[PDB]
Amino acid sequence: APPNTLFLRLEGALQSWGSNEAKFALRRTADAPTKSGVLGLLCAAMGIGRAEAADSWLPKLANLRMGVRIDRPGIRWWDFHTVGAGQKTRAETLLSRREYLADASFLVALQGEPELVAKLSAALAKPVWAIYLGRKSCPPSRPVCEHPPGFYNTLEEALSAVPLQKRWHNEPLPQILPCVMDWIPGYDGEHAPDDAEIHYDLPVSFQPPRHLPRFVIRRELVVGEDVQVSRETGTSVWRPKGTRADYNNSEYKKVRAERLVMDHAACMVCKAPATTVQHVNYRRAGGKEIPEDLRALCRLCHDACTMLEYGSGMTTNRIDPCDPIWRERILAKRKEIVEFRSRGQRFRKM
Amino acid sequence: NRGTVDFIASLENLKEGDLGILRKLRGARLDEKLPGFDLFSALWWPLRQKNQRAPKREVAWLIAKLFAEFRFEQREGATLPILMGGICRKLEPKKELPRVLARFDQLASLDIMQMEEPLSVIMGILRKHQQVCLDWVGLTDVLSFWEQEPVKREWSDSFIKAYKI
Amino acid sequence: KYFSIDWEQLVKNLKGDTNLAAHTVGAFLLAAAKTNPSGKQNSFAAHNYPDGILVEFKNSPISYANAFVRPVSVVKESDLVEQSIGQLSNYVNDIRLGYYDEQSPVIG
Amino acid sequence: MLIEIHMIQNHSPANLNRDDLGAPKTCYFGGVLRSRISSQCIKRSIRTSNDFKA
Amino acid sequence: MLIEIHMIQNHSPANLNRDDLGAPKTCYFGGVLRSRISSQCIKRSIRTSNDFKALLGGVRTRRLADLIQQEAGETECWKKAQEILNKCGFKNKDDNTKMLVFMSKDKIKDLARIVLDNSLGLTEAAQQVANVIAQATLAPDIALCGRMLEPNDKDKDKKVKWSNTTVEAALQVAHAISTHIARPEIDYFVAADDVPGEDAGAGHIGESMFASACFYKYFSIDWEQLVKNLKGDTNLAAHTVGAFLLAAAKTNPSGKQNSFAAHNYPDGILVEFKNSPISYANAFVRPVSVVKESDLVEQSIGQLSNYVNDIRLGYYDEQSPVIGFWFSPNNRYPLGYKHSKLASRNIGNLNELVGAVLDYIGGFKWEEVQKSKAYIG
RNA sequence: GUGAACCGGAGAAGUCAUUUAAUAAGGCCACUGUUAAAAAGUAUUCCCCACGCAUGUGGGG
Ligand SMILES: [Zn+2]
Repeated sequence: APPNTLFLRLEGALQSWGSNEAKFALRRTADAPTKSGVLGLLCAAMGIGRAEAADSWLPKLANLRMGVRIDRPGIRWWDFHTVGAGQKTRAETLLSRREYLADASFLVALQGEPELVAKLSAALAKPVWAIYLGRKSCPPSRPVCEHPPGFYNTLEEALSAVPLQKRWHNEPLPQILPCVMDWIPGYDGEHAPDDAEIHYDLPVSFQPPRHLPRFVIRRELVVGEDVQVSRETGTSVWRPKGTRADYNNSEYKKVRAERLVMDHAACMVCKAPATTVQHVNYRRAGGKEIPEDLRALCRLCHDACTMLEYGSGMTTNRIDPCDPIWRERILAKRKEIVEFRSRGQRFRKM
Repeated sequence: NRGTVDFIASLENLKEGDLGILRKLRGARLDEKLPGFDLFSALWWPLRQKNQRAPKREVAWLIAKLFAEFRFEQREGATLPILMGGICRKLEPKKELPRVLARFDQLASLDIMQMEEPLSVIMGILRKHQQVCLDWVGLTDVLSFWEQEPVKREWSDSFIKAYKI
Repeated sequence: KYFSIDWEQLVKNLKGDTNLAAHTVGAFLLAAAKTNPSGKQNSFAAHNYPDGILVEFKNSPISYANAFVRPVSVVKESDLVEQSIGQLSNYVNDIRLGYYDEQSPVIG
Repeated sequence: MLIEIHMIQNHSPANLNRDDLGAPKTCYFGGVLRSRISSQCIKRSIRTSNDFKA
Repeated sequence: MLIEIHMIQNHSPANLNRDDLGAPKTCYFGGVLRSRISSQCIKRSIRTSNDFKALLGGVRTRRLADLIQQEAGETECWKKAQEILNKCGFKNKDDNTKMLVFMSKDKIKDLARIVLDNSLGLTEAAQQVANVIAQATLAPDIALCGRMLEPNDKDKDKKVKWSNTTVEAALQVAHAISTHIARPEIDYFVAADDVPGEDAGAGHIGESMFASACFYKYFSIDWEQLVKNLKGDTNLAAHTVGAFLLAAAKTNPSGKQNSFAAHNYPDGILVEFKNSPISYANAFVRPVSVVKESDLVEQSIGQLSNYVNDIRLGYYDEQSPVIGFWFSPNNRYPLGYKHSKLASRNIGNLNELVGAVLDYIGGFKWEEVQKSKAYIG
């Protein structure tokens, strides 16, 4: 089946779709992408300049029906923007305020002719020029060409075949999804209904910018009956590995014996029958260590090594007994253990 | 956890001689005196070699010393913020209560090494008000995972819930 | 911080001086890395340097702002910078697992 | 061709952008407040710079 | 050319800077709580010291009429001096106080000779004192901190003409931050009655707050801006640079010092000549934590050396290199862990360090630039 | 090429001064670590290799 509709995902950290009430200094977003807004994004996708687009490309593109579904309705944030005149000639500074929509997501569906939709979707996979969201200081956070086309039906049906993506586990959700749709003719309701508002977003020209009124209707959707909630992919919260060493799984129990044969049953520093193994590099533990990470030791020398690294703040690189810099401290601790230990206490505890 | 429960049971299994051995060593490290190192090793090392999520050496040493000087029976539902909230809502709110609140709030800016003495002060306040129970396991887990934010949030939330009854 | 440069637009702006375009790209790469705003720097003096720059080439534009939808919480064996870079790495891993191939490999 | 540059930059306690009142510029993202340095502030620092003049 | 100074210091339990509540000043860095000394405290405590005495050519006050009155030895013109100052543009804020004016101590004689003159009017007097105030930007302390004087105009009758009263600063001092986490503490005091017979009893526990910290300090001086600020005096600029370094090395903010007495000294001073300013505060995004055997200062210096080596290997360009000297008291604290040395010199005396700094800057000598003496008073 | 493009809210500032937590207290009374042993008058010493095979000699771990 030939494609009928086209899907656009508009979501970023900041975005702003200006309205006609922005006349002198205060620039305001309306609530949602407009027809003239998205049909400058499509025009910049196929590389059509401000001239040569009004006479040819705009009338065919304006012959479309589009609807916007709103999730994360956005929080309006204002910005104090100053333009420095000078740095006519004066040292004056012009002040203005600009409005942005923070943390918003919009799904736009444009329905029309099949091959025009195919050309538009082919253009969106590699846009000719830079693509932003309303103003050039607002890049998208998700790819615009993220959902495939299809031979769907009228805009309410086209705004139901997209899942509602989430981002983390306890992400709050709205039960209602308001949607804004273009009015539809048909000669039964040939006159505009009572609940229809008027928007000035029908583009004709861009360099001497020209906009025409367009009747706009509003509807609603409910999650669970029309749109199914999806789930996030990947991992968001990042934590260091930090694998605590285990002395009970089979892999470490075989690696330890392999190391105890690699050194011929001799403690490394004092050269006595080794009964234990001490790690050096800790960033392999949990059952993935290599025999080169481990060094064989006896009870006295490993107790001295444990004493020497109790509160030293060593995370991954621990004491290496083969290092000839740690020899003196290990020998002194061994002498202290020989002088002060009591075998009776250890024999009594076990 | 299970290493913590076994560690606490082993600590309460001790007698007066070993408790005195641990009591003589308050304010000291682990690699200083041989009898304390031997006792703590013989109490802790089998549990560490069995359970992978046993408490770390510093936390277990701190709980051992605190149990030595401030012997309290292990009970569930008697966490430190709850008892501090129960005590704090009995004094005047002008002079004494801000002082005790500041003493309790000092703990959030300290790491696990420099925390034996403020905890000893808090447990001395608890002992002065005729307390004979404490949750050693929950305190051990909280101290084991301390630099995180949710643990401190739960600590302060439990304190508020006990204070505003 | 995120930046984008259009190569075709820059070349058309210079009408064919590709060496000049490459020199301007290099100059901007140095400048945007070693320049800070001048607001209240005579009393605070925050002359810090980037702790990691990633340059990518792709067809569609994107910004990795969705990586930090969870605010970074600091832990014992880390600092803020390393955790931010780790979250960026996780998001890049997820994107290259999901959005890749289609006869268009990405380059970092 | 579309070259993209991403940077992570930790800053000392400072005040690099201001509102009309004096606070640092902020924004909202992810359910919290985040400090923000505006787009037109960064473009003005890159332009008219001694690095971009040499 | 920029001269940067990075210092590591450790302080005894004290309170060198407090807010409105009396607690020591803190800040947030790296997601943890640090301890802070404000930059305006460091600048004031440096410029008002026994080491910066010869270069204190500026003054900051609202009572300029009192300065005019004390400059003479008669009944003076105190009321009409304040009337003239009101005519100037230093209007009373909400009909109270004045506006801060930074001016040289040299040019007050012109103010005395102009205001007292009776062969003129109030408008011309106001214009003349405005003109001489706008040309009082030649002092070592005004050449570093910079100036910005702007009247509210609410009293500008389009009769007093003003000029370029702003002086671009040459010295940028950062807020000092602790290299570790902040541990504030409360000292408890009771004032005791001297009479042995009290016949009464009541708790009167006071509250004082203090903290001890290891601070990292960062300074920056623009050499080419100092020449323009001082109109082209290389000797005066060199003397100011040397005296500023010597003062910053051996001074502390005079906070609660009669009760704490924390006159400590830095354990490391690194002076570097660069083309673009760089701060090393990112060395301490990970806080310094003490271990079984460590100085706090030694660990902090090791972290600083690690980050300095990383920056030098990372941001390296043969077009403009950086050469720096590292000073420690009798080489007590070497830069690092006796490995990966970076500093081109290892000084062990502060005077030799200042001499080497001046020698690189202009080939001057410290005993030679002391001849450039500013206003002393 | 999108009420869009082109666009710094910027310059500036010591929270300083004053202060004992002081006067007092016994952790006291009671308790076997007891019952047992040849480092030596044996009847196979835990493994490999040279020889002709009358409870055989040499060599090495
Ligand atoms: Zn050994």
